[PDB]
Amino acid sequence: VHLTPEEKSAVTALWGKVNVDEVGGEALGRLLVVYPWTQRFFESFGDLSTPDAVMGNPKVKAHGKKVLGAFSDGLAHLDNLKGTFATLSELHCDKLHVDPENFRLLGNVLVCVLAHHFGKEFTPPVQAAYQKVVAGVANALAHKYH
Amino acid sequence: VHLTPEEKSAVTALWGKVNVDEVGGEALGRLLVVYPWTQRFFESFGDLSTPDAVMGNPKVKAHGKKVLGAFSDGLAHLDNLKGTFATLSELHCDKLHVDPENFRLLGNVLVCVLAHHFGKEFTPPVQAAYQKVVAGVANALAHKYH
Amino acid sequence: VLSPADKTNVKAAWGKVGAHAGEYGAEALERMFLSFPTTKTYFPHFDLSHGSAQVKGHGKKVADALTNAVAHVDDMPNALSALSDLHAHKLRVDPVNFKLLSHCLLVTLAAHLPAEFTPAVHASLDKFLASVSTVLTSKYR
Amino acid sequence: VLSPADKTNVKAAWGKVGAHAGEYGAEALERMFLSFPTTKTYFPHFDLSHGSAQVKGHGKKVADALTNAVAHVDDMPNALSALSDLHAHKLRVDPVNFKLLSHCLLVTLAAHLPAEFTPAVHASLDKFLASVSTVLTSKYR
Ligand code: HEM
Ligand code: HEM
Ligand code: HEM
Ligand code: HEM
Repeated sequence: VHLTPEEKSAVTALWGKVNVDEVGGEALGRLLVVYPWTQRFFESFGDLSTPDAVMGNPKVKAHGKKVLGAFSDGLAHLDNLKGTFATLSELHCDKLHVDPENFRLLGNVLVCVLAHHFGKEFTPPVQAAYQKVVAGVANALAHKYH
Repeated sequence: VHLTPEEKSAVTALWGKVNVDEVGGEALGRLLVVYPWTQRFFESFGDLSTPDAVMGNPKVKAHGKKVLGAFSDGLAHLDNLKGTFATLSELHCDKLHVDPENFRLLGNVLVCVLAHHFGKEFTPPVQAAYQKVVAGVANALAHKYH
Repeated sequence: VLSPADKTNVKAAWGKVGAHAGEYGAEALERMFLSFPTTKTYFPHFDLSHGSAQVKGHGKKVADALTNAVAHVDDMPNALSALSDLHAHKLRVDPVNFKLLSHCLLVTLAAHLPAEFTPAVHASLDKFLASVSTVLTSKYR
Repeated sequence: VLSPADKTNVKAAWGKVGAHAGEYGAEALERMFLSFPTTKTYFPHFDLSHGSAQVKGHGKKVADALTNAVAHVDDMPNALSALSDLHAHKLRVDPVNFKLLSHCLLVTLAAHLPAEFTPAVHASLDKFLASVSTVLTSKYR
């Protein structure tokens, strides 16, 4: 991070306009649909074969809440973006072995979804700031491939 | 980093068997040949159009010496791999704006060249350790995109 | 590959984006220029500035070539050729840069088009542009 | 694309790697398994161990499919099809994983083949495998 006083705020102010519990998962939904290999890791999970049966997996809707979960712990703990995440990265990295660029697909699609929902008010200087958090949350979970 | 006592040593011990001044550049050579966009950044430089006229650019041979240069400052300062490089990353990032994955192509091809030259003694547990330095030197120069 | 039905979600998602393709292809340069500052390197001759008439004028161009691809999609090779020599021969764009316009373009269908932008379509648009950039990068490979 | 003369550096660099293609395709699994540990995830049923007869037995397979590609290279689509449904339909390999075998494979031509491994050829092999993985990843796109 850095977020300039003035990025800090376009960001902090879209977010509590944010219905977590149902964004958390339009996002995990959309990730297993657009980027399928990710499915390999959620077979603990259900029918994931036609797009409709994901976006209505009470199970894909549930894990996604956990995950808007920790963008939240980040969207503001932007100061170690690095330590809010040690455990999950220990988790995601040397436990499930998700390759680190599936970390960027996810914050990336999360943005497609921040945009899909707020339309015109996701001006571009306002997206530009989210590619920064995101690229940040992603440099953080990946910090144990070193 | 980390390098386990025992990685540390297969690494430290290929390197001084290493003719820097002429490896530095079989590598920069090979990068502008295999991955051309990189050329965009060395027009301060010469004929770079057929492979022979690069590998014998006294100018591509010269800059490459600078660069085995700083793998050297790294191959052993592996402790901040992060601070030996602040200035160059300031340099490579917010000065020339090289995208960070051209950082991995370069350490990557550097390995193709460590292998081309030492043949059979670049056993695999011995390459495996160089993908680690390398991925390290590359997470370091890129540290200002945050 | 790009199947019978992905070629239908795009023939259709573009169907409705019409009279606008040009305001859109320029809203997406703006977004790539702002978020991934590292692409500015190539438009040194642009006011990568916000009302900028050059970026507005180029949206029209990126958007004109997107459409010839949407039309002619069963054969991008051929139609997109000279944009695939210019981009790769004359200009040398690092190919990681297609991934990113690719993405701002979708953050844009998304923000101007909500009901047609269903998840299945979010996948086809993405499959469509992953193919425009493969064609765009091929004198490369 | 894959030009008149890249299709000649590969027809030839493979020419000389012959009777060995199988020791080589397995020296390169070993190297990908060791260096990028994150690919182990898929061979849970392998001794990703060093003498391992399964990895030795699969080198033969990766190396048998590399060759059908070197032969049939003016049309990979067709020949590599069932390895491009298995890899992408049945197994779901993250496509960033082709980039990396792609690279260990070259650290291997390199280490067993020095005089034929000139810089122009280091580029064609790379162009060749960037095409095997594009074919391998296409039910994807
Ligand atoms: C912003 C990026 C991501 C964040 C913040 C995140 C966060 C989380 C969290 C909080 C959990 C549950 C932790 C707990 O309950 O204790 C989890 C689980 C999981 N995540 Fe991630 N995740 C991210 C990206 C990814 C990606 C790209 C994948 C690749 C498929 C992935 C795969 C998984 C899997 C398989 C689990 C199951 C947990 C387990 O079984 O141990 N995640 N994630
Ligand atoms: C291990 C990765 C790399 C290292 C260690 C490295 C190191 C260096 C060093 C030491 C210099 C000269 C600094 C000085 O003399 O003060 C330099 C210059 C330069 N490097 Fe890098 N480099 C790396 C990767 C790259 C990549 C991927 C590119 C992309 C083309 C690149 C492009 C350049 C350019 C254009 C210059 C010219 C310097 C200038 O004009 O300011 N380098 N590099
Ligand atoms: C969807 C992918 C893209 C498409 C369809 C596309 C299309 C085009 C077209 C049609 C032109 C002008 C055509 C002509 O005048 O003959 C152009 C020019 C250009 N494009 Fe792209 N482009 C794409 C991606 C990119 C990316 C990622 C970059 C990154 C640098 C880029 C940089 C440029 C530049 C620098 C020019 C020339 C600008 C000038 O000097 O006027 N393009 N592009
Ligand atoms: C040069 C690129 C590659 C080629 C040419 C290739 C080729 C093959 C072939 C021919 C088979 C077996 C064919 C058959 O039995 O019908 C196979 C199996 C397999 N490949 Fe690949 N492969 C490549 C890259 C990869 C990568 C990057 C991965 C990463 C996971 C991978 C994972 C697998 C797995 C898991 C199997 C099945 C193993 C088993 O259960 O027996 N392959 N591959």
